[PDB]
Amino acid sequence: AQALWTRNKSEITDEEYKEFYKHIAHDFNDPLTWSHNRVEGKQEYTSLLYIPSQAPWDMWNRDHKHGLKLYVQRVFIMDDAEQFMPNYLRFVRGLIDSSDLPLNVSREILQDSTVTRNLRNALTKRVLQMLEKLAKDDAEKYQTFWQQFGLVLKEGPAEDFANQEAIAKLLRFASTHTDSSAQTVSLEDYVSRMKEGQEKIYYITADSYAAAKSSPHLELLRKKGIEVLLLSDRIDEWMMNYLTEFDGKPFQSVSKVDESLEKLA
Amino acid sequence: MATSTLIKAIDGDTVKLMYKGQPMTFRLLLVDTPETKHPKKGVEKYGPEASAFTKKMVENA
Repeated sequence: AQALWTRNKSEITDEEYKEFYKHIAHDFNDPLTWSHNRVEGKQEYTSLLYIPSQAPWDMWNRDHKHGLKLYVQRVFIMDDAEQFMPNYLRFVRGLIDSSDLPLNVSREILQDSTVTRNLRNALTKRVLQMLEKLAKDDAEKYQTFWQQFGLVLKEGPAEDFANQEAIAKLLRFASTHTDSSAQTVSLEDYVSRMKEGQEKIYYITADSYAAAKSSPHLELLRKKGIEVLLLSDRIDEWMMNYLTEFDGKPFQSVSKVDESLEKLA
Repeated sequence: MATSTLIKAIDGDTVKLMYKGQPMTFRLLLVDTPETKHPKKGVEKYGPEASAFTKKMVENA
């Protein structure tokens, strides 16, 4: 029973982490996973991040709850300090201790300052780590994650399309594969089921999944062995506005034709 | 081939997949290239550790 964030990982079993998440966030859902890192030398900061199973209501409120508990030298300064994670990584909730950032540090310093800017990108490495790691840690956890924070990661490829591919691997969409609202199939899972001549990634853009699903012709293609991605997210339309291609395979609308016949021509 | 592929499900005529939105985002995404061996600490998985072994039952769900 000590300050768990400054404690060494060897003593800190899973019990310690799963309890401490509920304690620090004032939340009572479980963490899917966590990333405890101790860093020293130049920047003496000890980070302890958690991935929520469920999205709090204040994840999409005008009053903010996304972010970490800011500590400086074991001393709590601020709560919900999101200036350690960009708005596209807003889901990460936990705490971070710094010996670099001042003790009188404000929310304004957290956003603007270059040392804290380097702190924020250093933690972005842990976010990418936890995300892909979570998908292979337990695919059920990442399924739960996306059904809560799926709109959040779609701010990513719409921001920077240069490294959109790193986020595109992580992105989950719905499909004709299954008539369920659970967004299971990634761009990974699409490429895995791609047929001969299917050089394009097929999408259907919809205001609601039920509206997409109400269409009979979905089963026509699944009967033939083709999968069409049913996209129902409002933000998705702005996400694919930048995400034009993944894995060398360019994207295709339902209202357009592709080269499937061209190979068999 | 028609104006669209054999999939006639929520079509119109033609479209550049989907587009048009207000730039609400600011700037920062994931790193690409440098697999930095120095930042690690949280090594391996914390679900079934690796393939499940010895310890792994139900404790770390």
